[PDB]
Amino acid sequence: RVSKAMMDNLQTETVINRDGQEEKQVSFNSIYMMADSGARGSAAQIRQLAGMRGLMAKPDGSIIETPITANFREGLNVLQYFISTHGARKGLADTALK
Amino acid sequence: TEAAVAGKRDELRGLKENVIVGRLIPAGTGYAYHQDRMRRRAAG
Amino acid sequence: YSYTEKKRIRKDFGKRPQVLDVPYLLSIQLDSFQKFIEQDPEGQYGLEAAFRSVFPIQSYSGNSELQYVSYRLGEPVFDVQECQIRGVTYSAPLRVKLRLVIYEREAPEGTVKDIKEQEVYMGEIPLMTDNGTFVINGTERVIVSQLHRSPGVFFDSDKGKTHSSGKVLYNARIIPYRGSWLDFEFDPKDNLFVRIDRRRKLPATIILRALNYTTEQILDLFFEKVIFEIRDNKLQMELVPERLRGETASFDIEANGKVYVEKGRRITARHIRQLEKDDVKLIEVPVEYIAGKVVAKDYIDESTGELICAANMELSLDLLAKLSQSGHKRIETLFTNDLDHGPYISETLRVDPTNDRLSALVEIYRMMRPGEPPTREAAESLFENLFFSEDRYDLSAVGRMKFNRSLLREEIEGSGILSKDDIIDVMKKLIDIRNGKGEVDDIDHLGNRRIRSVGEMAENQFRVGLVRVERAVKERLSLGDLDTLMPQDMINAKPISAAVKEFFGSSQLSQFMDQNNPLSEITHKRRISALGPGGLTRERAGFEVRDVHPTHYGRVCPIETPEGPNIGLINSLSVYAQTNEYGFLETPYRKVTDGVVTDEIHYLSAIEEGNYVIAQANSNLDEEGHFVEDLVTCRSKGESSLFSRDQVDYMDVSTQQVVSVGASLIPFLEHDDANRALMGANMQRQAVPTLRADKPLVGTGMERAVAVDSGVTAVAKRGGVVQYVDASRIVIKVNEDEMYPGEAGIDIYNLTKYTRSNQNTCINQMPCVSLGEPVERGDVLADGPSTDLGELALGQNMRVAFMPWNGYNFEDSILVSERVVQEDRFTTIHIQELACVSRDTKLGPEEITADIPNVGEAALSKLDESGIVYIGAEVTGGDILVGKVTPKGETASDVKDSSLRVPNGVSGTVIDVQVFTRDGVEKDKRALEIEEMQLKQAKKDLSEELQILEAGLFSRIRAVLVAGGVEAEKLDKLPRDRWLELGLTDEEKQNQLEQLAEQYDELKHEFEKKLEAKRRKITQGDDLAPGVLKIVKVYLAVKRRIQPGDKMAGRHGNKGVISKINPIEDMPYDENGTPVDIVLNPLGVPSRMNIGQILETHLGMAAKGIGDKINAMLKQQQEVAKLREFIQRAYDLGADVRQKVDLSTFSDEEVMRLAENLRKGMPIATPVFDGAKEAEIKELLKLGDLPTSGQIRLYDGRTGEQFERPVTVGYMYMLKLNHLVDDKMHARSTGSYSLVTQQPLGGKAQFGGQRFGEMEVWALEAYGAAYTLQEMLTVKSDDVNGRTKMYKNIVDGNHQMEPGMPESFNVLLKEIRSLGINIELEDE
Amino acid sequence: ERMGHIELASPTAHIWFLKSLPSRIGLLLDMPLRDIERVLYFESYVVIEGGMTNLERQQILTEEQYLDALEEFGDEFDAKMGAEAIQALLKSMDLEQECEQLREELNETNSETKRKKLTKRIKLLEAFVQSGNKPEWMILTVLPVLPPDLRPLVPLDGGRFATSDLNDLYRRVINRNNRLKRLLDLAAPDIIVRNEKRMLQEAVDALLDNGRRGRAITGSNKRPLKSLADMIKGKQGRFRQNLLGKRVDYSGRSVITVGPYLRLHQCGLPKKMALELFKPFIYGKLELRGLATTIKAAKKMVEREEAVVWDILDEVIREHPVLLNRAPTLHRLGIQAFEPVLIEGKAIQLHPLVCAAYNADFDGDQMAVHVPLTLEAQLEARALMMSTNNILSPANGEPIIVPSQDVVLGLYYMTRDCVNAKGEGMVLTGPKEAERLYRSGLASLHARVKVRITEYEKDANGELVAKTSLKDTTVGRAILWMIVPKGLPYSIV
RNA sequence: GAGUGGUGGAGAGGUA
DNA sequence: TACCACAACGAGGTACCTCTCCACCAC
DNA sequence: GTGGTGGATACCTCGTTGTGGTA
Ligand SMILES: [Mg+2]
Repeated sequence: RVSKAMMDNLQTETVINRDGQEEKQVSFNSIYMMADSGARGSAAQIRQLAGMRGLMAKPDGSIIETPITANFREGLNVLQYFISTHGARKGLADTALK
Repeated sequence: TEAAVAGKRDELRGLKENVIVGRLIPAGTGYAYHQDRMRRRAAG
Repeated sequence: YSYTEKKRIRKDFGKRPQVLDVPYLLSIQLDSFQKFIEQDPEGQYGLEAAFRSVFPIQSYSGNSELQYVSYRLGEPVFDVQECQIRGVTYSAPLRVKLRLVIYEREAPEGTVKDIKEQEVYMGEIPLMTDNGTFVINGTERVIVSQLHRSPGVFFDSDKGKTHSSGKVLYNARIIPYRGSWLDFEFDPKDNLFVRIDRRRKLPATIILRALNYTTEQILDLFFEKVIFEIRDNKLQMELVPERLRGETASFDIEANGKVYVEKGRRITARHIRQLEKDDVKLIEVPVEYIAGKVVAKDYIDESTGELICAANMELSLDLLAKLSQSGHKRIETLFTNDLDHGPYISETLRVDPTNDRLSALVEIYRMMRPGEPPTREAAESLFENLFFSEDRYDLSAVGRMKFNRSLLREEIEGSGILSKDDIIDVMKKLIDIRNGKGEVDDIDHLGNRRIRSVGEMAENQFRVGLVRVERAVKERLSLGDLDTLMPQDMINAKPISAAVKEFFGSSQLSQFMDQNNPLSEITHKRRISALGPGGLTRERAGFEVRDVHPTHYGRVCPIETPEGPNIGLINSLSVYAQTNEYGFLETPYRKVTDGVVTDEIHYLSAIEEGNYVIAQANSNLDEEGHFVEDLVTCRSKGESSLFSRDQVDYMDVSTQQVVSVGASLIPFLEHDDANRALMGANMQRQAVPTLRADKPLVGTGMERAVAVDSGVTAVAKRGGVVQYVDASRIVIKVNEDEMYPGEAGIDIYNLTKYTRSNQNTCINQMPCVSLGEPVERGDVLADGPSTDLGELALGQNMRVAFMPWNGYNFEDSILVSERVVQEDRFTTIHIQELACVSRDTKLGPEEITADIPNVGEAALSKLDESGIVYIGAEVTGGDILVGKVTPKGETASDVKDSSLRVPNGVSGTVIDVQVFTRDGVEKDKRALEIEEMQLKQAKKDLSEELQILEAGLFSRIRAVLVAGGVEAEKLDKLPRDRWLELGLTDEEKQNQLEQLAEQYDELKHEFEKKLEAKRRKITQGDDLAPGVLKIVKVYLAVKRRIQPGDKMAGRHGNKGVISKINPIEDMPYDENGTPVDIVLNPLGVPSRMNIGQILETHLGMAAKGIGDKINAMLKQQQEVAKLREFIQRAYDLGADVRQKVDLSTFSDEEVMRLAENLRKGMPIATPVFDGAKEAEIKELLKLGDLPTSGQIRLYDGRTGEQFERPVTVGYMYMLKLNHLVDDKMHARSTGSYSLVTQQPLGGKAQFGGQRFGEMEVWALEAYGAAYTLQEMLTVKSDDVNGRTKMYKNIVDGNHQMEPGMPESFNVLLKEIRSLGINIELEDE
Repeated sequence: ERMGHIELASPTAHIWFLKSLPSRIGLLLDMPLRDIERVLYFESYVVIEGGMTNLERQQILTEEQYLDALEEFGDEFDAKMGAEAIQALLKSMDLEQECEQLREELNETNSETKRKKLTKRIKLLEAFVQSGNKPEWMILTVLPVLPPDLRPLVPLDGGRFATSDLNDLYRRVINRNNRLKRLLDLAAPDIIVRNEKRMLQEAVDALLDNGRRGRAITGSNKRPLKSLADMIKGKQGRFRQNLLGKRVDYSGRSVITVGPYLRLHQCGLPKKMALELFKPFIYGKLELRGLATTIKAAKKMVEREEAVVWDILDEVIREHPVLLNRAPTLHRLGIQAFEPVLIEGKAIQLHPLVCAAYNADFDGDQMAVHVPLTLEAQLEARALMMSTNNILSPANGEPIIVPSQDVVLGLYYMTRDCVNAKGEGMVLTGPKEAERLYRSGLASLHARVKVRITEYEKDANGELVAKTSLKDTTVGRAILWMIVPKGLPYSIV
């Protein structure tokens, strides 16, 4: 739900227009433009920036009970960052074995 | 050990052994030379 | 504040009031080595412990023994700078007093035979510097702490080994600290085994069979006892109610008049309630229940005298008939279950082919030393030596702790070896694990891995060397002469010194120090490596050891590991993380007291943390009241959850304590992804120090901690006023309050000007205080290599715009303005050492001289008459620095010219030439000039020392003169230097004057004799290498400006490579007129997710807006009151900021000096995880009269017109890393060649070529460029005739190729033919 | 290229034919490897032949059973111990007779495992009688010596001599062979001479493969010694270290950077690397232009770096490609050949289109420059490995020169449209007037206008008709259509 | 008949 | 005699850069 | 200097391939 509201509230925002009416169109927002043209990053990375970071995983294949309800604009607290380091180190040992 | 026991010989027809030995590979450009050399060797 | 702290007040933004200071960051190295080297007679740590654990030692008979008396460490005859220059270990002599007491064999204990005691010199142990670095062979090395698995027992289980079954197999293991392992494990058949040190399996009962135990003790020890009783051909069963749990009724278990269970019915808990509420014991049991049970004890028939049945036999009808006819009325029987007491030990006793201690010992010797002819005494001696020898098995005082606290015991002491009941209890806990009661261990939970530091490793190497020399001296003393032998003739000092020098020089862990910048030194000292001896490798340790275990919280950083093949094996120690008594890691925690967090600081180890529940630092506190929310957040029992505000037990001590030093130095850490913050916290460790060190505007408040505690600045010892500051040295006059009267009252701070680092960068010390400027204790005086005013200052902060610019910042690339080069903001200094040795052939020693043949004035014109370059001549690559020549014939006849040359690509000045010699060659004019300058500067500096020393001692004698009597007018009416001749009547002050004059003459004596010591050490030869004569060392110092290819990076993992140095007109500007300096790439942000650079860019622009307003006010010179008002308003800004600074306590000149220090910006402290929120940054920007979003409207300097959309502009702190394009670029046309394979060399030093590897051979193959592949494997490489024809043909202009068989293929032919397999080239 | 031989006193066993599973002796003599190992460990005897019925042929005996056979018969049999015993057994074994015995004994019953072992032995015997090798030849009597310049001896800088491992291994086997020679002509006791034969056997098995038979004999520096098998096989053996992939001459290396001003076939080579790489070409052009007469004058004229040398380099470089390899060269397009242009500086410039093929990021990635020399190699690097020939990857027919992230942001910002930005609803003659409008600033890039576009439909054959109408597009799309060539429709843009 | 030594090998750290 | 645990060998990414360290014995 | 030379650590993870054991 938070990702859907985020992508709507990022996609259709340049509404202040005239000469036909107050028209709603696709937005000239920079983050959305660099993610929408196919340039760099996708909707998952945009969701991790703006919306909800989500349910990170413990290394044992489990899912942690409490999700990271913050993102990389409000900034995480200690516990969410310590949770995020699980996936970070699992990815960077996965690259070695891969 | 097994090749020494069986007394094998290698016909030198693969790219890896022609890269080890140091001729043109039997592909790409060198394939014309290799079919020319093998028809010359079969022709005498 | 302090007097240095009023010079620049870094503005804070944190909101939590911090409650603990940052601990001394080098405490681990210094405390471990101080515990190793310090003389502890009571709390035995280090040298006294090892000596008392080996002394005394007797002979084979016991007629003589060596007693240890004491030990003392003398002065190192060289100090640390002299050792660094000369290239030798900085060490102290180990002088040990030792007593020889001889015994008589005529008397039974004839102790009084001959007393002998003396000091014997043995070993040269290397010492530590003030800041934790060892100095070996001149270089500065650092011993990294190690994290091995602690001694004790670890119950483990591999899941999914037998893939056909998939059953779990719990395997125990006893790791000791010294000795051999002991491994118990089951099979899929559930039989215990023993694998001593990865040999074959043995039946596990054979160890206790060797431990003088019989089968009766086995069954009564492991299996609980049930009793059958035969009476009038029926069986009476004594039944306790804790036996019928979860099974099916074989018969009708009844009572005398009560019915409980039916035939083929599961025994229920309600039926168990019925049995425990009737409380019956004896029940009759029919015959079919016995068939399946196993007999406990043996039953010998009383009449015939033979054994009817032994122990552990399966009962049958004829067996019970034989027992009833023999008449054994009482029957002892084991308890067999499938739930709590499984048939495991009985099955191993059945499958065990051994019977007694003799067969057990010969079997275990046949396993341990196989093939040897076995015997009883050898087997029992190896068995006692394998586990129960004190000199062959040690695990004490930490493994004894873990063994008892893993065996559910209470006390933390015991013996240093294993024992019978100990192995019995380990096996018992293993069976409890196998049936279900108990819990297995994980292997990376930090109550199992232990920090083993430099003191423990040095003591272990000392102990092994001492054991070897003890065995040698016992083999000497057991037969040698007794009466006329001093111990210094029998103690060979070789193996101790060889062992300790070997550990400090070539171990797995004593590694070379990276000192690019003070952060690199400090996070190379606080490093936790898991490799080395006794630990794992970088191949055989998969995902388990590398992953972030949840008990790393606070002890070990999760975002500082190398990214290579050591992705988790090199931990870095967190900020507040101390060490236990035994060696485990521990953190500070604040105790709660009825919902109030009282500031008494309890330390919690890794294991004691788990039982409490611990609140988090982000939990709000109401002015030392309580929490706000009833449902606070906590972490508990190995995870994280919610709790109440009264149910908690502890709170975090700060918010820095999750991350290490390096990752704490990153601002806006809470907004970066963990990958990119790890990249940044590793790329801050590689920042070359630039020319003028420049502070960060956006910091973390750990910069002063790093630059002070990294030990590279000149921090004061006692506060006072400066007496004379120079560019070379700072001297200080101490406060009379903070002076002890026995001293003279003047400290001297010599500075190390422009000395080479370990990575060839520059290190110098500019003073930061001026004359007439009071300092306090703990203040900074002289800045290090990359320090500005005692803050860490690694790179320079520069204007940054975030937009694409004509492609020139494409895929992580950086476009840098001209004014960054014109201001010389990034020109580092690289000081490079080139060496020249005069070796000795057997045709005469080599000559360092300027009458070299075959040369003219195009090379020799820079050198003097002596054949050595001047101090200060700018050389270029390939020119002669030291003209060395060698006698070619016998003793022209010196024809071979072996002078130095600058390597192609090195330039610059010659800042120093240092010449060493051996005694045996006479010096020249150049060596005499260097030693004369050294003599004159030594006399000059130590005479300035004497002069300030006589100033201090004349103050001292005027103090004792006015203390004894009143003598002032003749004291100041007479010159101060003739204060030794003044006197009065003979009393205690007169005698003090005579002895202090004698002390002054003795100061002159040690003065002149240490001048003569340095004089004879520089005129006489140092102990050089075998077969050299004199060694000349030069030092070249280039100045490396930036250019396209020099790597650059901010703090957040945004690395780049400079792509164009655009002119100032082509750089984009803004409407005020200021051109931007770096046009970064905006697409690096949104996918890599480092938003810390965006928030730091905005906060940097706010900081420079405030600094620009202060610079405007000063350049218009408005008012000191307007300055005071604006700066006070700038500081009292945030919502609930921690700091508070009022300027009414500041003077006029104080606020003027503060505004002068802030005219280049207002530095800001953003703590990691207590950061400045964007509303606070927008408040700061509104103070600065800037656009609040940070985005301004840049123009285009190229075509004049406007960029369509607003561009983000601020001040990001760019480093410059140690990957310089001058060191990276290398090319080769035709050069050297190897000896075995005749293919060209490899490496920029040997001028070798790039390896055109196997993957590139497949690339050419799948293209089809057969001629390119053939010419790249024959004539551009190992084929000598073809390459000579190729070179000659290319010079003649025709590019043609004559191939041939490669020399490596001919090497392969010779190697197989020498291996003994006939391989040849059959024609056609 | 010369070889030496060692006269071994006792015969010995080649460890490859004892421990390369299956050993070929354990399958040749149909005896278990444990028994052959206990023979060559000098712990047990085997009778070769016996006229009595007590001792059957190839019956392994312990030492107590051996001396029991000596006190029983002592004269009729012969039980030996060591490699000479198995050498005599290999001499006495008749290849054609035992393979005929195998061929008559196979067909009676067909059990699976024994039939497998039997057909393995028949393949071994048939391979031997085909190849003409001798089964006696598995036992070494004359051990060869490698040429001395392939186990070389260069000292260290301080006169101390650091050898290879093979000189140490050969020293050990030669010294123990001399001691066995002294004990044989001394006629030592049999226990002593069999102990020295054991030690010689262990030394030569160490020489043939150190870490194979038992405890690998370690070197003087606490490391295991390198044998001949460890010098042939490996990730750093001779094959995969110096035969398949060789270090090569004519090769540079530098930090890469971005050149947007290039074309598709160009890279910016630095002056210094190019002057080094093309050094004999510069010598040849200098001698051809009459300025250089000798090699020393050419060498010093290059190392003085004159303006005539810079002009000669600028003439040599002209349309002579270089191969910009990047490692790890995973797929086929990791080597591409570009015609270099000269730059100052110290960093190789790439096109931005080829750094998707390379998987290059310009954050410090280094790349190599290999030169082709011959005319065949220059023509192969122009006609096969040029950057303008590997447009489409061989994994899928979809092109690999795709714009990537910055060109993509620019083309997206060109061809997108707002609603009523600036000068919308105008009518334009075409792309020339539209780009004149945009550069003058009277209409923004996002005004929806009408333009007259003369697009070109290509017909079924290669003819080009020209159609023309009015399209309701953006100014940015009208500007991009000026770039788009003749042959494409408009709905592309 | 006209100058000259690391590759060899180990260990540690780093880059892509 | 056909399944079978058990033991033994044989793999484990390319390219590059920096530094230090190198057998004991012995009349 | 110039021939001589033998002993007190364990801590990968599959994955084929060959081997003695037993229903
Ligand atoms: Mg990269």
